[PDB]
Amino acid sequence: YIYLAHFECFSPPRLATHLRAVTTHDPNPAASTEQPSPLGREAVEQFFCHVRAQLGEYVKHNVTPRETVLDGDTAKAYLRARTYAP
Amino acid sequence: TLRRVLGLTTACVPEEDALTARGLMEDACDRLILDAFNKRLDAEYWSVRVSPFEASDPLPPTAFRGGALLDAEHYWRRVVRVCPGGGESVGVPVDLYPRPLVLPPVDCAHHLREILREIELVFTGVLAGVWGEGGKFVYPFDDKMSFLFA
Amino acid sequence: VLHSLGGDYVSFFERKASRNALEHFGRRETLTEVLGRYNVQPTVEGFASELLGRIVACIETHFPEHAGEYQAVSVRRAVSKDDW
Amino acid sequence: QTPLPVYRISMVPTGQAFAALAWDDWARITRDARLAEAVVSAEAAAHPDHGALGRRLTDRIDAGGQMYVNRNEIFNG
Repeated sequence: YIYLAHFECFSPPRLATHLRAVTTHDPNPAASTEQPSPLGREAVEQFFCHVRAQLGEYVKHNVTPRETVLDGDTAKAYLRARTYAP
Repeated sequence: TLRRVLGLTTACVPEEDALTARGLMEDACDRLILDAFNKRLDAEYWSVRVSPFEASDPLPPTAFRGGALLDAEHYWRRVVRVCPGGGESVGVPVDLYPRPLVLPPVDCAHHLREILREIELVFTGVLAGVWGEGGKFVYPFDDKMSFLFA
Repeated sequence: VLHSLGGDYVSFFERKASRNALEHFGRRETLTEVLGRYNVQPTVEGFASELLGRIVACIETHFPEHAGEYQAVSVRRAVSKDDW
Repeated sequence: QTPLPVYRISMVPTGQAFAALAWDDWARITRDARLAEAVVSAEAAAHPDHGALGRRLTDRIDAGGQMYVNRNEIFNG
């Protein structure tokens, strides 16, 4: 988590976008071409809000379940075959 | 399965028929592997006749002790792949041991794979022959229904 | 029968980190795909045959005090993990 | 009748004694912590709550020879 989060917020692509969002094309503050930076909003949108949510949604996200349904005599068969004898 | 799948001549776009056919083929595979469990201990049933020309499993040093049973082997060698211990699959020449046989559980995770291989060959032929081609019917044996035996 | 719950890398942290690895570092092709390049459709003993000669040549140079021991051996497939 | 449990017994000074059993005297092993129906039921009567019934009910509690001293059930995949 700690390495993933530090990457997901401060990766080279995200950093490049941020520094291009603060680059100016004029010194006059009222005529500045700098625009709002997408760093934190993008980081929160993908990694952080989702991790705050998983904080039982965690099970739903990380379950990948495989439950095979066996009805009939095969259920009785699977029971004795794979459980300590009665 | 083929009798049921060519009974789907009900008027439909070819694309729909491919899916309602593949579903039935997967269901037939399911009903076959389910019935395979109820005969997991019949080693003679899970036996393959190897010819003296085909590559064969190596003879265990105790199959040379069948007495008046080694004489019956003239053409075919009936072999069943059992799984002693773990990981290792070893072949047992079925007709060179006295009966009733006592064996480790039969490695149905090997015979059923080959039976399923030829079933998918037939099913890929029919799927790509009646309706549009491009579909290799594969049954996820290793994931869906592998647990039953291994 | 719940017989599988994904694995060790189904955690959101694990699934996100793995996806970022491909984007930033590259795709590490699986064992089967790599073996397929050397005409192996898992058959593995087929390549293990020719590999035995190179391995024996290595041992009878770097580890010679047991040299004449693997001149005639047969590769017996024992363990099969998807990367081992 | 199979399948069967397989246990591991640590002895003194050492020695992992494996033991596969088809049946065993578990009534004797759990006899010390077996509370009679009269006892358990009585405690509840004179004592309400499910955070104090349990409090009282808890407060009221050779390889062959080592079998009933140390067992470790072994996972069978």
